[PDB]
Amino acid sequence: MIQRTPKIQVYSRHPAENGKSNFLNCYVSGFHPSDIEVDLLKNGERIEKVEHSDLSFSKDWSFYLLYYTEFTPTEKDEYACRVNHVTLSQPKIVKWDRNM
Repeated sequence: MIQRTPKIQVYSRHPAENGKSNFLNCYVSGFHPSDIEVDLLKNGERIEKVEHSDLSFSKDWSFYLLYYTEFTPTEKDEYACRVNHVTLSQPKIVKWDRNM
């Protein structure tokens, strides 16, 4: 058996073909086993509509998830990624740095 804690990155991107749109991304990387729970949060509340959830693996024991959706941030709103995994005794919450 092998288990690996995910690395978690939270960041925003504008698609270059449509630069006015903005996407909030979580990249949850290098984890094993593949069982996982991942949410985007807005002011502590789970975002129910997340448009994209893309899972892949490299080696048979390394999984990668890109979880992202369109959003319109304002400076009053706080966003975060919340991940649960067997390697994490408590849910891990990674705040979005608004300059990233």
